[PDB]
Amino acid sequence: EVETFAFQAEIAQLMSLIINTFYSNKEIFLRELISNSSDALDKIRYESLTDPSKLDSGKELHINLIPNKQDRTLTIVDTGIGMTKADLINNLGTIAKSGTKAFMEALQAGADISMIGQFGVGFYSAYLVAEKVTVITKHNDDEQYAWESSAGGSFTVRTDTGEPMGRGTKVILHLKEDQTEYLEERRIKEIVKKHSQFIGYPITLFVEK
Ligand SMILES: COc1ccc(Cl)cc1NC(N)=S
Repeated sequence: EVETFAFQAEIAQLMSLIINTFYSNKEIFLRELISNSSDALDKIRYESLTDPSKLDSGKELHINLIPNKQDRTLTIVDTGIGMTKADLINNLGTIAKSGTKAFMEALQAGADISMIGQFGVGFYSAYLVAEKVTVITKHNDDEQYAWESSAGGSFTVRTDTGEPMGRGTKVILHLKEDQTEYLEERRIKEIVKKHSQFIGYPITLFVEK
């Protein structure tokens, strides 16, 4: 059972800008997604200090980067706090509305796309390199969900029947045809070393068979 939702007009406008603006420094998408993963891991770690049972869904706190050339996907997996259905539909969109407004004002003032993360909407930098983004997520207080959007103003949410994740978030980037450099081990290593060297969780770059 698949539910389809309209983005708020402001978020749709942000995604069109990210997809249509000429901007060569696309590699920042990975810094933004790793930063999001790190924040989600910080959140479950802090919550576990006062409620250790919050880690019953998994004690390991880590980030995995998984390229797949056959499917042309780059997957960023974290075992962070995860997202509820309400997060996916309502709460994140509310935060993203004000962040988008601010980011658009800054861009017109002369900022560039690489400061997107300062405005809380760095997730959408995924559309610099992905034609479709799928997000599988599991929060301790909710079911496992799959969120998906190819932009165009709408996204879907369904209950996920895939492999149970325990807790956390999987961002699956279905890469644009001309962005397959981000499936290359040496390219991902280069980007992580440049932008994410001090993230406080182990980042494992999987290699391909
Ligand atoms: C996975 O969904 C999101 C991820 C990041 C942000 Cl900032 C917002 C959303 N959601 C919306 N409904 S706009």
